[PDB]
Amino acid sequence: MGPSLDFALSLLRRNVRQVQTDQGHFTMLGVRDRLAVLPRHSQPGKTIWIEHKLVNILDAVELVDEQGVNLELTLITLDTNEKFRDITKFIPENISTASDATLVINTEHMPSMFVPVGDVVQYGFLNLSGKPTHRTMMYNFPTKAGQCGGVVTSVGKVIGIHIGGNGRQGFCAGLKRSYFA
Ligand SMILES: *[C@@H](CC(=O)OCC)[C@H](C[C@@H]1CCNC1=O)NC(=O)[C@@H](CC(=O)[C@@H](NC(=O)c1cc(C)on1)C(C)C)Cc1ccc(F)cc1
Repeated sequence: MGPSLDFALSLLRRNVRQVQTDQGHFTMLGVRDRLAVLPRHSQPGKTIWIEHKLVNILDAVELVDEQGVNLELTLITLDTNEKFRDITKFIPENISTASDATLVINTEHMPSMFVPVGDVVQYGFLNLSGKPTHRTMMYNFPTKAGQCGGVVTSVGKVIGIHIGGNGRQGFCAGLKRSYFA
């Protein structure tokens, strides 16, 4: 098996988890220690269902930029037994585009699912169901409901978290390493 498949399957084993909130099914990315990230609209509460058990949430942070604009990412500290494998080194230091990225999804409904979104380009502002959002990127792929939280990856780099689409295109919140320092 080659390196790209190996890397994505290793994410799925160690960092990319099937979850459920009151809003439904999402992919969760565990980044390090007991810190994970989810799309803001998943609206995690005091507890979250992770794979096979209810986990308590000790803290949630909704990220906004200096202008007070939604970034569509919530950082959760979990009451988990184990630390996540630390993947902050794979998250670029600034929001980065990519070529021929793969969207990796892991939900009870869409388990271990690989979506060939293709090139990922700068997009910036995005009106997400009436919510103004910054620091997004775009792929010309018809992504669908249930894919939010999906991890946008390319060549060993973890660069986005899927957050929406319009039936022709998909958008992610961009990831940068400072979010998890
Ligand atoms: C993932 C969450 C989900 O499944 O919720 C159940 C509806 C989902 C992925 C997209 C659905 C269709 N295609 C997808 O890939 N995300 C959402 O539903 C968010 C909202 C959207 O994606 C909306 N799209 C846009 O607003 C938009 C704008 C442009 C230029 O292109 N698309 C559509 C449903 C209209 C959920 C969300 C996020 C943030 C919010 F504040 C509210 C809702």
